[PDB]
Amino acid sequence: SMKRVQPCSLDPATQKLITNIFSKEMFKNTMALMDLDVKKMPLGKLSKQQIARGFEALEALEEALKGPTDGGQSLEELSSHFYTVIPHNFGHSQPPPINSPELLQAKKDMLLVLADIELAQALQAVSEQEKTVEEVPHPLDRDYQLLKCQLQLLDSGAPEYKVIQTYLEQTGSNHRCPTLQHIWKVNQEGEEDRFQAHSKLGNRKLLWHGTNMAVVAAILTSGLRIMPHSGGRVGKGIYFASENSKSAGYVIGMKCGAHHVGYMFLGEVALGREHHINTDNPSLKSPPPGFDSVIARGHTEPDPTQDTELELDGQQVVVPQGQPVPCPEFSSSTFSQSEYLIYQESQCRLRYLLEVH
Ligand SMILES: C[C@H](NC(=O)CCc1nc2ccccc2c(=O)[nH]1)c1ccccc1
Repeated sequence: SMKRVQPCSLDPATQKLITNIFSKEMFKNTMALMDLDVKKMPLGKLSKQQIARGFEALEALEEALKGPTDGGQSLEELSSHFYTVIPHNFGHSQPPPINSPELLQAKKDMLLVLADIELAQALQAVSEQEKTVEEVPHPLDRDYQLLKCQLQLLDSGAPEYKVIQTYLEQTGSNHRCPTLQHIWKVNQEGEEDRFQAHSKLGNRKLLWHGTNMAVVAAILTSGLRIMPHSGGRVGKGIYFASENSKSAGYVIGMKCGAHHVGYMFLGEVALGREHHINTDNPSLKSPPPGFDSVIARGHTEPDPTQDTELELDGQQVVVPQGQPVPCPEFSSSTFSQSEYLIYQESQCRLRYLLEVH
């Protein structure tokens, strides 16, 4: 017989969030923005095997880019294999050869996003328990439940609301700052325990992490992650910024009606003893011995004299509130704005999610 659909328990803002982060249109938009052939790679067809085969093909390119010339297959031939595994669309012209470190990392990053899209699809698979029960949750409750992540919408007068708003406003773009729509407190439990393990580290800061909308569901289910092919200017870690405007550059939003909707995280990061750098080092896989984080220091930093603190689970967590000011020691840094790196997933726990227009 027909199953009852129970009424949705979620507030309107949370329903919109849930709709957005599981939206098939959103996921396909994201694949189009990454030059993927959505006709050849429908969401239902995405598989862990294909994604692994994709990374294998990129691993062969990487070896060709580094270690020869030694009689291996040409970059063209190796590129062609990759494009067979992971179909791309360049207006049905031939896709281009993956013949630089930059392009190799860009393709690795594309596959990391695609892997989180596939995660979201796999998460939504209907269980046998669900086929047998005679009543089902509203689809949005079901999707929310799949995250195994508590989201609590804040209002204006929550203790931390003004602190968060100030952090956004003071360190966001001066001319056209993202407009704050909603903040949710994020409690992904089973993040709590591994995070407790760094309770000794006094130097905690609440930092920005901007992402593709297509990876928000994955992050809510599993936290911020370091994957085998993660990389960037400061190597294989989790990247954060103290300046919203830096992180905002990584937000991939979506046009909805007359607005552009984007999501940004704030994580509590146990930075411990910081190692400061002033030139790019893509080879890093941990801080130097004796250090707990690497901070690629920018020409500017939110003015430290305006820092405040929030008390999160009884630990003081620094929250910048100042506009960015120059840091003379780092005026010649290769970095305009700071990038904060950790190399263990346990050193971050998600605290807030912001919707910005
Ligand atoms: C490729 C994508 N990476 C990101 O979402 C990180 C984006 C990001 N990079 C930064 C770099 C320097 C400073 C700040 C940031 C940031 O806020 N986000 C990814 C990484 C792993 C799994 C799924 C997706």
